Amino acid sequence: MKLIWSEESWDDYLYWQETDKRIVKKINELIKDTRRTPFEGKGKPEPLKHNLSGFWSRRITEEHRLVYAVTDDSLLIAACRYHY
Amino acid sequence: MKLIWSEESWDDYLYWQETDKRIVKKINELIKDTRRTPFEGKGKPEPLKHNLSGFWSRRITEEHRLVYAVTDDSLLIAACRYHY
Amino acid sequence: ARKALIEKAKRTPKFKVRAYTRCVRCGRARSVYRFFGLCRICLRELAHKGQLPGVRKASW
Amino acid sequence: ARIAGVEIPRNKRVDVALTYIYGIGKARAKEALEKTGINPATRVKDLTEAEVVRLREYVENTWKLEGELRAEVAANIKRLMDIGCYRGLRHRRGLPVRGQRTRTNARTRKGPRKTVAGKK
Amino acid sequence: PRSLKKGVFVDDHLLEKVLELNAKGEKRLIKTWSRRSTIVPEMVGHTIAVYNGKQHVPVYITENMVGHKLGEFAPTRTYRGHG
Amino acid sequence: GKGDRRTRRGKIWRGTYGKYRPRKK
Amino acid sequence: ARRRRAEVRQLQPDLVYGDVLVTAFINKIMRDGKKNLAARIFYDACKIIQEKTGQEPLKVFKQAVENVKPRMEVRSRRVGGANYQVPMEVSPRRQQSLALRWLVQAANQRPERRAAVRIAHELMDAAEGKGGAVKKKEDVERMAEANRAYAHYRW
RNA sequence: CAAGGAGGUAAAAAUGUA
RNA sequence: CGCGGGGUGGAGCAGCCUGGUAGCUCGUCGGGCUCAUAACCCGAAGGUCGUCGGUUCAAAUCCGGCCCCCGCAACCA
RNA sequence: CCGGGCACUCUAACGGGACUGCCCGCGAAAGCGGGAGGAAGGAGGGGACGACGUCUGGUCAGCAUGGCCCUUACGGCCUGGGCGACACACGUGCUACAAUGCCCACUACAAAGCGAUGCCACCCGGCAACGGGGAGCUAAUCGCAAAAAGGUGGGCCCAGUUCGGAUUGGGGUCUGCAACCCGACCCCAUGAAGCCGGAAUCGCUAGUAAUCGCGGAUCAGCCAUGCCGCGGUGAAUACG
Ligand SMILES: [Mg+2]
Ligand SMILES: [Mg+2]
Ligand SMILES: [Mg+2]
Ligand SMILES: [Mg+2]
Ligand SMILES: [Mg+2]
Ligand SMILES: [Mg+2]
Ligand SMILES: [Mg+2]
Ligand SMILES: [Mg+2]
Ligand SMILES: [Mg+2]
Ligand SMILES: [Mg+2]
Ligand SMILES: [Mg+2]
Ligand SMILES: [Mg+2]
Ligand SMILES: [Zn+2]
Repeated sequence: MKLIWSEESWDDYLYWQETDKRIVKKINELIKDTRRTPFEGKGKPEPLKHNLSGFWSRRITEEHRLVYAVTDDSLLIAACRYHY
Repeated sequence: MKLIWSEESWDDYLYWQETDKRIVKKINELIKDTRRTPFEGKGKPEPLKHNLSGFWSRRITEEHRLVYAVTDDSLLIAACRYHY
Repeated sequence: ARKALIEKAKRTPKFKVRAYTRCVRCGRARSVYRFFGLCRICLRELAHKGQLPGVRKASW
Repeated sequence: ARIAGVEIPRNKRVDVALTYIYGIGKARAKEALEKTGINPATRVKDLTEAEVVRLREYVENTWKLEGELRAEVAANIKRLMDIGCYRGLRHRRGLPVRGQRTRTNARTRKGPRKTVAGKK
Repeated sequence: PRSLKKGVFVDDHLLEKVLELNAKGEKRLIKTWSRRSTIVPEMVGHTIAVYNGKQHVPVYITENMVGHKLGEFAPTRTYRGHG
Repeated sequence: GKGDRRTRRGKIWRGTYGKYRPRKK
Repeated sequence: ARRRRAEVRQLQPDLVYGDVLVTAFINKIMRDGKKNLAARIFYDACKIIQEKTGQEPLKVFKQAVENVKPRMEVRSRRVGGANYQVPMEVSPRRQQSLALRWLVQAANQRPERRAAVRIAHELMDAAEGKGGAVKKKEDVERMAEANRAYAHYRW
């Protein structure tokens, strides 16, 4: 299972790296659980449709979400910042 | 330029976090230049030989070498740790 | 976790098998001897210094 | 002579002949022979029919043997399984139960070497 | 295993819980950490939870699981194959 | 020999005694 | 083994016959250092010789050694950058050791049940000339006459 | 005894981690 | 929209004529030699033979329809 | 086993005893070959010892130590799990493939070590692990141990077979508050793969290789077939 970061997802991961430290471990915790079970685990692993068919989200916090998508041996993270 | 993290690479990147933030800031510097100029720029980006034929290395420290490989659309990272 | 363990090794109670002998000079848990209470390294350091009564360089 | 369901040892010592039955080893064989009163040196090629029927009556009125003993072992293993026991699930995968080493040799239980490629 | 001369089933916690529970009734859920404990027949019929190292997995007790321990029914590892 | 639990040399190699090697000279 | 002649060992002579050559065979029987058994197998075998032929069992032993003792042997050599295999005559110390080895080596290849019967029949067959070790002798001797083209590489 | 002159050669065996 | 030939392990080929067992090399994987790589040595796996239908007791093999690739012919006027 | 002696064997401290001093031959000497001389000789056999330095070797997890980082925590306590996971690959080994071998019974011969919050003599229960009793020993006093291979007597007759013991079912003992992951034993029944090993690869020149047991450290107990030492029988070969 190899990680795939897109353009905006990596910049937002660096955005949490520069400002607050406590969320960055929580993010990596969420990546760890979707690595061992891709669709289940922590923080309500939720599907999306009605432009996002085949994409799944979890909540990092109460407003921002950690969306993702899965393929055979890869883990794509599209964003780790605010939904919309 | 999407980022690809291999098991060894992300395990080490999780090791440079909680050990040395200087290395993490250096790796994000090298990634920010590799995303812009993939075969020139910072860290003496050299083409590699025999056991890593098809790879590229930028200096992190005097020992540590960031071993990457480039495609049209993406960026592989085989190591963000030890001297090959 | 070094110094709290050495003084966990000093206290006796709560199911006696939980007591493990430990060196008092350095605080090693392994290769510690019942004849001295020193580890195997503190043994050699003091025995070469001569602070061990009767201990000599064995040779046969 | 056919005792437990098997005949198979023809001229050989009788204690050896009873060890050749699933369910009777060396100790149960000598127990049956010190019961019956047969010198084990008297072979199975030369023994009285009365000794044979007394020996058979004893060894298959006393303990449980070949078909039923296997049925009991299989029933106990089936009871160890289907209940969620640790030893039952080790029997289920086909792994050893008695706390052994599986990083290395456990091949009597595991089978033959199923060599898988191994990147690096 | 154990010796037979001395009192088998070493634990008191879930025992002082279940001896209230079997005579009062009403089949409740009980969490315990005692993996070293023998399933003694007043425990038959109950749904109790055992810690594995991570969480509390509930087990259901019926009359055939008796001469065992609770750690026999709480799997610690996860194998799921090889790939 | 040496590893068999039901023989003389097996109990010798262990240092245990049993039925197959009791304690008496 | 670069400096000296790494001198020859002397053995104690036998306690029933008084000879070095029999004690060497007692040592060539010997597996795991059991000399009491190694002498016992040989001394059971001598009684087998005593009763299967009316001949003194030391006198069949000496000639069975001499009928198995090779004369020339082919050995590999490297002078001139080449690896041929060159025949050369054998020292009688080595002729003795090779015959002493070949008799017990062939006797272990015999299909007979006990050990002493294998040893005894091997002595009877080698002294009369048809043992398993005389086949090994004549094959070793066959290669030297076959490779007699190379004996100009003698030294 | 002391020693030179002309002359037949060792093989078939490659590379280096940044 | 004429004629001939060909679709087979990852690559390149043979087996089809004359239906019963798909073989060769390189490559892949495990081991050995070397400090290490290549070379070399030991051992093992891998296709169902374009696709659909038919004949036969049995189809890679025989027949027919279709898809793809290659070669040839398209002259008089 | 006593009186007694302590002459021997043992134990233990200090000594003598080889330095090729002596003989022959070689040489200018150093030294070399051989020999009565004794136990030994031409460093007697083993140890302890291991230069200037190399590997910018290893150890910040024995300890110390400069710098960087965490402090409602990268600190501290507890319970449970884990270090024991298994499609595989490698190293070190142990047990075997048997008849110079296996099993049963009887009878011998060691050295070096260890123990009174232990060694346990000797009885009784017990198929046995072991449990009840209870004597001796601050220990060349008593105990751990009877050494094992060996010798004698009996059985198997070369057949996966009385070789080999895996793996598994059942019943128990002991330690520990505790044996499910994860203990060691004892008993019953199972008794597999292996019939001597491809390319390759390792140790050993004399009590050495090989073979056989015994003791200690750690240790409540033990996953010890490991390590460290001790003795029993005891090869082969070195042309070069
Ligand atoms: Mg490295
Ligand atoms: Mg302890
Ligand atoms: Mg056996
Ligand atoms: Mg070449
Ligand atoms: Mg090149
Ligand atoms: Mg093709
Ligand atoms: Mg024309
Ligand atoms: Mg010196
Ligand atoms: Mg290091
Ligand atoms: Mg470990
Ligand atoms: Mg395990
Ligand atoms: Mg040497
Ligand atoms: Zn210490």
